[PDB]
Amino acid sequence: AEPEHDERKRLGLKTVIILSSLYLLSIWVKKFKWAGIKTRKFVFNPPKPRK
Amino acid sequence: EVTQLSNGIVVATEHNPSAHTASVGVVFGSGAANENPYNNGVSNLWKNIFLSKENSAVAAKEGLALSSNISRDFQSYIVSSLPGSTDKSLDFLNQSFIQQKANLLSSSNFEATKKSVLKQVQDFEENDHPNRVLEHLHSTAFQNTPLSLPTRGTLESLENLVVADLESFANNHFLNSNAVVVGTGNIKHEDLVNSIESKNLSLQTGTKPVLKKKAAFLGSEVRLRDDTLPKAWISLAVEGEPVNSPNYFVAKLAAQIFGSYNAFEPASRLQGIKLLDNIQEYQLCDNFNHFSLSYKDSGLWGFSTATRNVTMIDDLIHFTLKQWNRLTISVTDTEVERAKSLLKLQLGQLYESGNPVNDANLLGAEVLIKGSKLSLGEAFKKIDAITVKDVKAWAGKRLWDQDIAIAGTGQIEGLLDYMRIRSDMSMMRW
Repeated sequence: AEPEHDERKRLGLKTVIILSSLYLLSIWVKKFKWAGIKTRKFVFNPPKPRK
Repeated sequence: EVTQLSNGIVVATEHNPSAHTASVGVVFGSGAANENPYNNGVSNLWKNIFLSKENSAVAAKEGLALSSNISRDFQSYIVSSLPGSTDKSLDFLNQSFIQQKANLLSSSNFEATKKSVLKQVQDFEENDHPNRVLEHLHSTAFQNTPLSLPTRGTLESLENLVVADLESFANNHFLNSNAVVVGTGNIKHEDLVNSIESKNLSLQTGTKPVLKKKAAFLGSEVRLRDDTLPKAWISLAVEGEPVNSPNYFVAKLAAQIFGSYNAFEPASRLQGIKLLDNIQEYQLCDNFNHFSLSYKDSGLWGFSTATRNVTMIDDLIHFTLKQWNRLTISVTDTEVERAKSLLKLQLGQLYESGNPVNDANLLGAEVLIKGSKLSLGEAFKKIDAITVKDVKAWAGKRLWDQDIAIAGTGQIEGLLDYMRIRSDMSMMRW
């Protein structure tokens, strides 16, 4: 019923290791590029009502 | 000729027989970088005290004109007069600024000067956009380091000062080892030295405070958005060269390559600047200019721009940064040849103008760092020696894939995020 049994399970190990480290590397790159917005700081000083 | 003697205080003089005026001044090696965030603005207050009504009146009665200049690295106090009365300026400078400071620091005078300076700084912070944008660019580039303190002083800190802060600063920084006595115009070096020697003209002992932290550059941005203004003002820069760097003149020439542009003057639309080929079609900007500013510890190389096209800001920034990218890889010889003569004329007017006050400020600020003044002729040969390889070598180091500093105000909603601008510093096709 499954003559592809052995090759499927060894191509899977190759795909999982490649994809699991790609998935982790993407989190570092996502955080590196989002680093300028994560720590962005706002301040509020009410403008004068003269105008 | 420029003549400098270390006898007494360091005395520098540049003689010009043609001039009909003479300037005598004192330049101090302290500036707005020598103060802290709690007494920020003490230098400006000292300047406005020297320029107060009573001091200026007593000066102008004798026929003298007073100038004061505050910067990052020096403070200049200049007395200008006719050539025959150059000795009187030294007497006024001794009697007023140096020997006694009790009269200038009275209660009423201090309160009036403080209220005038507060009004000036308040007007500046709201109604002068291109210059306060550059001030915020400095404040964000060198944050938590001495060079980022604004020269005029903040509104909040200027209130807390009292006369005690002023006298403390005068005790700490107005010293013989920190001062240069400068003479410009129709005066002779020998006469100036003799006139100083006749009086004492001793300032103080020495040993000014040494700063614990040296200025550093941080890639950062500040956005002060205001939708009630008609334009957007933007200043962008990278780290440049300090004074006494081997690449100082290469920096000024690379700045001169792109130059300045005004959309409403007919002539400046025909300049050999290739950048205009991208700007002119859609009227992206009203004006821009390029700068290479140098200080004792670091510098700034970049541009500043103003525009009413609030929907096409990113195109302007993109095209400008692509013109900057061209420097590293494909600068051409004709560009450098035009830049040499444009720079020589640019430097020529700066150092050879009629007004001696500019010469006095430049000579005093120069001898306080170099120890001597470079001549006009020797300046040209270094300018003429610049080649394409030197420009490429400098640009590959100072602006290729480097951090930037940005400061903008107005309708800056069209101004994209930091990273999108930061990625424009490389081509990715090379």
